[PDB]
Amino acid sequence: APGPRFLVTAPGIIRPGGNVTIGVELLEHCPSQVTVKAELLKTASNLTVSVLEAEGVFEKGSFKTLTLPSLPLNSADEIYELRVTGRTQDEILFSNSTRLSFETKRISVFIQTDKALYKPKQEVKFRIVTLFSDFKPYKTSLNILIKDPKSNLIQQWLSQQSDLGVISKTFQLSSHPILGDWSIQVQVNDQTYYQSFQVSEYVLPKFEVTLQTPLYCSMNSKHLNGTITAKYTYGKPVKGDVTLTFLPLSFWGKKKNITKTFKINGSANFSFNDEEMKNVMDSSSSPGPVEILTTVTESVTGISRNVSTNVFFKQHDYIIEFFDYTTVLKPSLNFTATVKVTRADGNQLTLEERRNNVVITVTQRNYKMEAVQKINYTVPQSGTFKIEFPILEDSSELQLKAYFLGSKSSMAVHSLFKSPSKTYIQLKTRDENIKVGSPFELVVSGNKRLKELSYMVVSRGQLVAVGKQNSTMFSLTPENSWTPKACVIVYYIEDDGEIISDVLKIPVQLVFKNKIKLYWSKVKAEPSEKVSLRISVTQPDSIVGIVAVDKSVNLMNASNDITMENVVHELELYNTGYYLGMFMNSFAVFQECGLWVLTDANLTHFPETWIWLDTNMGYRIYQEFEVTVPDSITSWVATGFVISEDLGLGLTTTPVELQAFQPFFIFLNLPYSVIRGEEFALEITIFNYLKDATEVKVIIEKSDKFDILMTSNEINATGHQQTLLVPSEDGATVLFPIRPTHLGEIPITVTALSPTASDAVTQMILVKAEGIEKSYSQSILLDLTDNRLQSTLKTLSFSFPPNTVTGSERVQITAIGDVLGPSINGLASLIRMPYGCGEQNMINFAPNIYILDYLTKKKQLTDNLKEKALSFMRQGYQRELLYQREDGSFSAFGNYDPSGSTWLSAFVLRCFLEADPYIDIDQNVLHRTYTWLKGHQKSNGEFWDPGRVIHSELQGGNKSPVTLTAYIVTSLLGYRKYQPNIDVQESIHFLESEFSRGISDNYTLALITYALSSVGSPKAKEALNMLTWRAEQEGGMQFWVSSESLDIEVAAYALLSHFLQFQTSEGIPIMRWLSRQRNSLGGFASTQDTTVALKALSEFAALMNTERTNIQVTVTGPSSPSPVKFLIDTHNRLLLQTAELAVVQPTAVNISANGFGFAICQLNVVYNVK
Ligand SMILES: *[C@@H]1O[C@H](CO)[C@@H](O)[C@H](O)[C@H]1NC(C)=O
Ligand SMILES: *[C@@H]1O[C@H](CO)[C@@H](O)[C@H](O)[C@H]1NC(C)=O
Ligand SMILES: *[C@@H]1O[C@H](CO)[C@@H](O)[C@H](O)[C@H]1NC(C)=O
Ligand SMILES: *[C@@H]1O[C@H](CO)[C@@H](O)[C@H](O)[C@H]1NC(C)=O
Ligand SMILES: *[C@@H]1O[C@H](CO)[C@@H](O)[C@H](O)[C@H]1NC(C)=O
Repeated sequence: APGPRFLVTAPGIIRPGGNVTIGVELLEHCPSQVTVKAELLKTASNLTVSVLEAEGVFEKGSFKTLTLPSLPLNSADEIYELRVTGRTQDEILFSNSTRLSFETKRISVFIQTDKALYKPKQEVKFRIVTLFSDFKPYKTSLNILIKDPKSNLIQQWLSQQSDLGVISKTFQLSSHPILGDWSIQVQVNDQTYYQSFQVSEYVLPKFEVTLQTPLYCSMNSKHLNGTITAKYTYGKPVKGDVTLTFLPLSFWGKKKNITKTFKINGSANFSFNDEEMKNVMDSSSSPGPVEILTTVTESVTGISRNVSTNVFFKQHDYIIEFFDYTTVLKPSLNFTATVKVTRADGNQLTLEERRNNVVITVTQRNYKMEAVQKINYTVPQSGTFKIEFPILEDSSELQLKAYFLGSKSSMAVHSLFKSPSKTYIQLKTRDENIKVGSPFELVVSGNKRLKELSYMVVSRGQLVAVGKQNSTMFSLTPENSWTPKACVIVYYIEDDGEIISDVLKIPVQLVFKNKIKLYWSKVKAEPSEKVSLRISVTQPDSIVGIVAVDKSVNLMNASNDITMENVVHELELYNTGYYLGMFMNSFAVFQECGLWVLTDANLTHFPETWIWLDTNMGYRIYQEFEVTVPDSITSWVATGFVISEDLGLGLTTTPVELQAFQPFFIFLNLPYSVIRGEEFALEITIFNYLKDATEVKVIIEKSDKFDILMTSNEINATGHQQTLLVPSEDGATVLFPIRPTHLGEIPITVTALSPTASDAVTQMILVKAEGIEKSYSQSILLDLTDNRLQSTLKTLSFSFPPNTVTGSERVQITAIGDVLGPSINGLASLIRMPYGCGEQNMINFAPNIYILDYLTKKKQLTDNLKEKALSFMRQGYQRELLYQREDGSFSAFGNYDPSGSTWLSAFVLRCFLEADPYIDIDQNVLHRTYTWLKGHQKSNGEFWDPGRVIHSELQGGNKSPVTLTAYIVTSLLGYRKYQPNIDVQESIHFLESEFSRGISDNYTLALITYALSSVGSPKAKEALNMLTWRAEQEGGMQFWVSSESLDIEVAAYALLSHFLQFQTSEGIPIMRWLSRQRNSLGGFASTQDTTVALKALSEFAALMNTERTNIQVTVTGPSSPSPVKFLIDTHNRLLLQTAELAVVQPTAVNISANGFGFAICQLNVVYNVK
């Protein structure tokens, strides 16, 4: 019979480890039994590999799910197709297949470091937590890699085993590391997960400035008030001078500013009148934010501290906002929204304002006819109130306006979905907070009588629930799989085949069925007191990790710890954006969160860590741990997590606070580092919390490592002690001029004695040497790739200057197995379909082929990217063949242009010379290009370009004829593969004469050096010698100066010249520069330089492409009385192994490598000069 028969829905995505569940519904016109088969196909390269299959039989009137088996996590980005085929017992019913979008996120990985800021020579304690999508533990093998900001692999662990998902590890930082954002990269299966943590020095300011202003402001206010509070670290007020600069941020107009200079004693209040910010609307006209900067300078020290803030300006007396409104119009269905009105200064609204009515105007327009209605509305003390009104069925666009005492606001809805029957259904919820496991209600409202609704719940791009509801009222119980956001899609059919549906996107609060509770023995405890921390876990055989850290981590509001916010962020990262299709309303409401439907029904400050506990409980649901409160006096905060096999993950509901406090103590705001021989100020704050002011004697213990200048009251020891009076419930500061006289970690001990109580604190101070820092670096390549030799000895030496600061010398030696190449994904991003004109084609083509060559010579290929790039440059070769002329010339538009370009001809000639090993290139084309390029040869060997390059970045590359000649010969050098008879000796002599004349520009010199080095001219060695004399080497960083990018091209050509002359060891600093010109932006800027840089790197890889490495590097000599041994193999080839050597003048070492392959050894010397 005619009418609806079936409706099957599926999610549009595919996720490894995600269960592809499809929903099936058969309503009236189906047969008794229908067998639905779901198939997953991996069609790639015309290989329709059917991977996963499922089948299920369903009855009439049954709304059910068919679940495919989970895809394994080892899968990668492949073209995946889902086929659904519903059949009867004797005939087909439907069969269709579609594409599925691939999501790379399959599992959750948390990196939990104890803090986000680390000093040098501190211990980074971290935890790796691997979890399934459903938060069960995930046992797997993984690699951990800790790298410095310069991306040197400084530490690694390989093939670590996750015991119930938790891997607790430590990493000891060096004494003098590279300050910046260190990275922890965890490799699981084939995916990488990152976590950045910063390393820096304290550098404390002695006073801090806080600028209290209202965030929002209006012109009508007479007094725009604000406060500046400059306060010391110990609470004493600061006397000084403040300069206040008020500047509008209207950058279109002038940058005129208001300057106010006056004095401050701790705190000072300022007020602005209306005549000062008039110019803000005279410079430009709605008012935007304005920047207020305060510069506070102390009168006695002159230390200037600058603090900036932004203040928004509002054009109205009050500000009005709307929320809880549907973005799509639903006619004939009461519209509801919520309005909040608040004051311009941000203060609470007055009772007087509550008496005034808000005028709300609604305009429903059929965009023929329109209806404008007004409604009086009230406002509560909080200001939040709901507004409700019906929508006329003919409304096509709604405009809402709110007015209140001159304060205006407005909004509009233009989106509309067309129902031929004019039937709509609104889905709503009353629960403002939805949790997992707690049932929540749901409302459906409709202008017509409703049938038995069918509801389906989707989350994480997976259809997680289905069912049928007979009422217009129903409650649902969310589960863990529903989080973080859930689409509830309700629908029902009509007799004419119309399908009427509605969505509701609800956030779901997550609560774990596994629970952890921490209890302190005492809420308040004295320092150095034994305190028992009790942990309670719901289920035994659980692994727990507890972190107890200072409260300044919460003050930072940015940390690496496993908090509820981090889990929510991971869950929102699990989510994906919706996909656009064929735009029809009944399909669009389904596509709102990516559901693909088939049916017939459509016809017609520095923190410190205390506890890093990690315990694998065996049989106990609770345990106790006796710990010691540190001497630091603070409010420790403890949190933790539990992982169990059955329940999964559980988190502490709240942190637990232990206030380590005593009523009388000592504080030192010591600096991170001081310079020896300098008289620095030591401030000691004696804090007293007794009920009486106390006379306290502060004693500084004498030591040989440092001295105290001013004598003390006693004569037995000079500068030994002072005495002061500390007020009750207050801190008193005392000063001491201390001159260090020793390097390294000096102890400083301070003892406060009073009749009531006493205390003593000992601390470390890192005293460094004075002078100006200097660094020297020398690299050497030990090349045991050749099997003829098996040992290689080198000598690295350096002599310190006579004026070196004694004790400031540090000698490091590092060994590495390979240089740092670009990341594979970063280069893969540059692969693209070459389109546009000939120049755009070449721009989008050349990086692809050069990256392919570099990857081939590095042996890190992936088949899918290989075939993608092969198809891409095959199409690019065809497109360039379309742009090839009859004479072999090439141009952007081919024959449309009047004359081809010899420079572009040489570029494309080099391109096919590079492409010849990868595809078949017609040799007649190559000979045509060769003849056309030879036709431009003059008697003296110089060349000339008749063409013109449209693109400026290619046209702008040193248009002088010398570079043109160098480019054509450096393109023609590769024609020796097919035949070596290339007569360019006259051109080589011309270039030699030009070099003899002396060349000023760096890039011309680089191309010259490459040209004469390729042909083995005798002058090429000398040219390279005066090229590297022009190089600028400072601290193992070699590059070249620019005339005004060009630097990369000169560097790459110099590196290629170095390789061609077998001076491989000298190119290492240039290579490091090439390695440091990619980490800043991923790949390489532009496209002209990427080709030469990747060519140089590929040539380097090819020169020592041995796949096996077993090198042992022994460092001996006067600086190394013990032989320092490094082992380099295929596992730790990238590991920047390091060692420290003793100080001896001259500093010289033998480095003897034995084995097979190649290694790079670098000696670094850091010292200080006077
Ligand atoms: C997928 O389904 C299989 C069997 O139907 C089940 O064992 C597995 O737990 C499911 N996957 C998830 C993530 O729930
Ligand atoms: C699915 O395939 C069937 C069978 O060819 C066809 O009738 C139907 O129009 C297709 N639907 C879509 C959305 O491609
Ligand atoms: C507010 O409603 C009152 C009656 O409750 C009426 O006097 C007043 O005119 C309304 N305000 C406006 C602006 O129409
Ligand atoms: C719709 O809104 C109007 C105005 O607030 C109210 O009078 C009416 O009772 C509401 N009724 C429905 C159907 O929600
Ligand atoms: C290195 O080895 C050579 C081998 O003869 C030896 O003479 C020399 O003293 C060693 N040390 C240095 C610094 O060259």
